[PDB]
Amino acid sequence: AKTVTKQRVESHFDLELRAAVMHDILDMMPEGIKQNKARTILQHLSEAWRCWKANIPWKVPGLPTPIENMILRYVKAKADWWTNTAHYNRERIRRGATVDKTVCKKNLGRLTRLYLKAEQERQHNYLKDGPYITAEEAVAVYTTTVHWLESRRFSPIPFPPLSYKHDTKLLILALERLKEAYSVKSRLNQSQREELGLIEQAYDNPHEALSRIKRHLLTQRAFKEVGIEFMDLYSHLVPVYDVEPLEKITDAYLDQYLWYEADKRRLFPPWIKPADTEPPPLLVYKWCQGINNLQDVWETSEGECNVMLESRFEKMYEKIDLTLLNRLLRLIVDHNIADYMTAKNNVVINYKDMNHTNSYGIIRGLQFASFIVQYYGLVMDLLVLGLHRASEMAGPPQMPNDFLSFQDIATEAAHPIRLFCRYIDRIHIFFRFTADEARDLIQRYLTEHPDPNNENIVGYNNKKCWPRDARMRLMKHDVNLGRAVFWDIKNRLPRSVTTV
Amino acid sequence: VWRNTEDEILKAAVMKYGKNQWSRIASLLHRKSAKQCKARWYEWLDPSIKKTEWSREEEEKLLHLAKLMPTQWRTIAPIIGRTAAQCLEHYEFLLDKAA
Amino acid sequence: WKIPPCISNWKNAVHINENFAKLAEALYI
Amino acid sequence: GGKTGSGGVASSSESNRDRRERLRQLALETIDINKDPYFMKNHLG
Amino acid sequence: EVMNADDPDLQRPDEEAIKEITEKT
Amino acid sequence: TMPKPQWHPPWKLYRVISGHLGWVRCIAVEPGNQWFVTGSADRTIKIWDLASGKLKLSLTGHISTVRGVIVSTRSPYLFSCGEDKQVKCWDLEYNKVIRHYHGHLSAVYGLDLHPTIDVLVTCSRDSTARIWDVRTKASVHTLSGHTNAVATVRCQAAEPQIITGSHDTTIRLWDLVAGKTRVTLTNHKKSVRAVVLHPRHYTFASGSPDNIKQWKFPDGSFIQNLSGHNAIINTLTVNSDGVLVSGADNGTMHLWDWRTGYNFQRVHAAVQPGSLDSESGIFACAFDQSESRLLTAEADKTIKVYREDDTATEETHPVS
Amino acid sequence: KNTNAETRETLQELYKEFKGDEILAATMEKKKVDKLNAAHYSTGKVSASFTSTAMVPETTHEAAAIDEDVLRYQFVKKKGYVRLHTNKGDLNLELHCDLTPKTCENFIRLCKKHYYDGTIFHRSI
Amino acid sequence: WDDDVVFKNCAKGVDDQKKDKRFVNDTLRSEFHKKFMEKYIK
Amino acid sequence: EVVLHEDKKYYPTAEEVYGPEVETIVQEEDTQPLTEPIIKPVK
Ligand SMILES: [Mg+2]
Repeated sequence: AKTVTKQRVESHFDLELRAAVMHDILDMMPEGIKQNKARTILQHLSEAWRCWKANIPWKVPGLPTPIENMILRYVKAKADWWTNTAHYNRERIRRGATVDKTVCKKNLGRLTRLYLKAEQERQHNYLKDGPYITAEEAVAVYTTTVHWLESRRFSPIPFPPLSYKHDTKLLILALERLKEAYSVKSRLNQSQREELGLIEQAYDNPHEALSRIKRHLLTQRAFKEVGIEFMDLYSHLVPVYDVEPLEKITDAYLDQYLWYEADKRRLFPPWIKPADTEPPPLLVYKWCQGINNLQDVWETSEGECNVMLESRFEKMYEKIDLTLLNRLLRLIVDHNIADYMTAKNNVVINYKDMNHTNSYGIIRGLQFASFIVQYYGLVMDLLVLGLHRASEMAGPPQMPNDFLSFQDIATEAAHPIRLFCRYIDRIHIFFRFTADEARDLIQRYLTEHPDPNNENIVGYNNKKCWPRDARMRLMKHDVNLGRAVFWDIKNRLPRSVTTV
Repeated sequence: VWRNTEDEILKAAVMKYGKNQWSRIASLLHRKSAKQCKARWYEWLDPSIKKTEWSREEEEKLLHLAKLMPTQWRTIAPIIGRTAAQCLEHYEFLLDKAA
Repeated sequence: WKIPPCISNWKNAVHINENFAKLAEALYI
Repeated sequence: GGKTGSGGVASSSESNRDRRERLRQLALETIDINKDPYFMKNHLG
Repeated sequence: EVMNADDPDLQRPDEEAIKEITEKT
Repeated sequence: TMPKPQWHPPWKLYRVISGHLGWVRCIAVEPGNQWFVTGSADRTIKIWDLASGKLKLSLTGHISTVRGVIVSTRSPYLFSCGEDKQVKCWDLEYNKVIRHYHGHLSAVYGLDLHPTIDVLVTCSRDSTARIWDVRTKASVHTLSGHTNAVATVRCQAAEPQIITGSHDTTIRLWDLVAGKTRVTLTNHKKSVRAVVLHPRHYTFASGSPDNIKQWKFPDGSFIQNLSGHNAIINTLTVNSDGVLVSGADNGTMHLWDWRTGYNFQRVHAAVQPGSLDSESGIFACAFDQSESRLLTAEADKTIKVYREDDTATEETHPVS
Repeated sequence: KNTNAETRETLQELYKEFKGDEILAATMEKKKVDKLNAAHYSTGKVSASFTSTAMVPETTHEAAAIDEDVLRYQFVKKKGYVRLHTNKGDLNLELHCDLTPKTCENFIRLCKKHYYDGTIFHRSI
Repeated sequence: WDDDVVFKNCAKGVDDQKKDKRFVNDTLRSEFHKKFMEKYIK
Repeated sequence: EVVLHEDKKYYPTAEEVYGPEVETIVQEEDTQPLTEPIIKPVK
């Protein structure tokens, strides 16, 4: 009579599941009279579980409905057990209770499967319930972008010529990037050694590479499957993508080229900020003294108020639409590159036996994902800011401004949004309101979210790390201006594009 | 590339092992990985794939789709029933015969 | 009450909405 | 993890010889599975 | 029988007897 | 054939409670009738208020499915038994386990309390049943004699004091002191998973996929067959007034007349929203202490509370 | 939204010239089963939609549709009787169309087509 | 100001959508799972 | 008329699968912190 301890928990669960299955159907729903082939009904139970785990529609052509009711009941039981265990161990791993090395690995595996089940469903739902960007939203976004670019007198990056001067510089930069990964050269393996060979030979003969690259950019529109796996940060999981090395070379080259040309023609205005000019702590410094240098930013004599709001975009990389994205990219690149990028995002994604096609979101492990994300992000900064304010911040195309500068004090003070910074998908805005602007805002907000019992104070979050002398004080007007500013910024974004 | 000889050895391997054990099938071939064995089976060798000529129903489909979802061939393809490489080459084909 | 034999997938030992059309055409226009 | 008392791992020559033997048994199998009258192995293998 | 044949025939044993069995056991 | 049955009103669903995260396999009402307790396959034990169905409390001790719960009338104790082979004794003044009974070799399937003495009986899948003295953690007796998993055990004060029904289709009436079989009843054709004792009629019934049967004590002689519920029957439950509830595993429940064997109602309920009709099932029943309402514990994670219809009459719902 | 000229005019031309579509309409019937043709197993919709997320959830089992000609055959249990008028006279024909329903059906149906009139027995040993 | 903005109020009758109170007996389509997944994956 | 994925309700609602008469309670996390005994002792 040995106990069931911690190492026998899963084996015991199955010992008992299959004892119960045997009892239940194979001798209370019999008339398998000679032998009820119980050893084969249990094989169907095992295959039903593997098909659940892999997300494959299980279907046994001629198999009685009582037996299928049994099998389905017991596989739903096992599914519930498996998933609840995943939930529980993830909470222990996140807060720090386990130090077991087998549990971290079983949990990463379980959450990888659960995520790919959910993502398969998201893609099928997209194709069935249609595109979520309506038609008027898509046309307004498209037309607004066109207006922006046309007023900045941007000229589109052309497809990279063969007799191009810098092609070799951009190719050597691409390959040095790809080589940094294998800087160490461990055991690595067959695929990593394939990649090292391809980089080494494109070093040996650069013009044959360049020729192959530009071929791909011209002709290729159906690619191989990428693999996926997760990096465990113990508090959240990060997805990691695995692209085949020939395509990796083409993408690295195109990545470098796009960024070179985009910055040479100034596609990105100065608020889009992982900028090459300053590290992030010098960014923080520049923000702080940008605030301090606004005009009369500290004076509250006549009832002004300054709000600083900061948020995210909550699912940008995941709701990017590849048809609207094709067309917004063609506004910017040559149509061959536009089609390469968009057809590169639509591939098969594979984990051990689960494969699905990506038709909705964007793959972030493609080498030109930085450019796509920052471009889409710029479209959304135009939605949030408006063409007029965004153009006052960006300054005239002949004499731009820099990170937080205006050409004059009048055009600085002509609006409540005084500073704006967008790091890849985090948004920091600094507002400065007069008494009447703050009053109109709070009316237009209370009108449409009536609060009689003064509940506006409850949900707020101030920082629990400063002293009590130093966090926010929750005075009714302050918490209402906070939520009014936020409720206003969150209406400028179509809910099907992104949210806040 | 792939040769008739590799292809027939693949067909035989798959028909013995089944379509999830690509690693032993890849052990059976020289100069071939499981990634590549799998890709070949699901691109060309699978007897579900059809290599016929396009019914003009299939081609009016191809054209309508390839306009509604431009550049999205792995998504277009199953909606008409051939692989993405076939759809794509035959689509360029109609385009240039029409140009 | 007869059970198929178990031949395995592991063991040896498309819908499209019709607003995709509306969206694509609106973008062409 | 490993286990003691083992020999090593086979070198390329032994691995390739075993591959060829496996490929031979494969083809004898499928030749039977197709009940092929028309195939023979001569005295040079 | 399939009936309510004899209700005192069915009636339960009584407190004295069940308490003697209770203490003996 | 016999006298005509007494008129029995119908019963109607009036409450549904959903908070469990795995099949609810057992249910039991407190003797003072203010709360009830369910044990489930998510390994918790939940204490709910019987008036408003509110979740009073939830106890997480077990390692696998909780398969039997019972609450003690002569103490503030609660006995639970599960598939981790372990029987626990929870103390309801601290809400903590205070004792653990060791000895079974496979899953415990269900348990009973002796109404006068301080003993506990548990049946299991190693085809045996055991008598535990409440305070001494070691089985005073291991009743053996069954050849397959013992599915049910009931225990009474009169003689015989222990009736076990198992999966070799047999029923066995045991003497507690000698710990030996006095009778084997073998009329059943398939496994016996439910037996019940009439509260004041020296009779007891035993349910099986063929038919419920009725037998007479203390010898176990056949009385009358009760046929019609063609389903794996998981529960039998009897009312002070001769209502007998037979709840099966394909989800259907049948109410009968204890005396004349007349099936007077059939309930066929509806599964919870997110569930497949393949997961409708009834795992336990229980009348409350007033015997006013009837609680069901289902394989779709719900508790369903039924009540009796006041707006019926014999002319409205006549007796066949 | 009448955000600007190109949006307003685009949307006008779209809503006017646009009528519903055909191919994806087709892509985005199930023969209802009666008490006679309800088989003992099911379609597989519930099992498949349960173990896969990339289908729409159906939670109620449907009986399949057993068959046709086979469903006929387990009713065709009595004999066939045919007189062949050949050059030699009448040929009297009893057929256990119960235990050979495929072949008996075939012969009978080409005989009813009169596909057999004029056919000559090519051979005799 | 507020002229040059494209989308007026996108949230008029957004009044709390009672799934946060439903109970769906399906492990992968429940609110707990959707919140778990959205919190822990990236 | 379009339902962003996160909304997407399958599974008809409890009220409509059961009826207006039956009352449906959904009890997740409880009242009564564990320290508070069900049975209360004598003193
Ligand atoms: Mg070892």
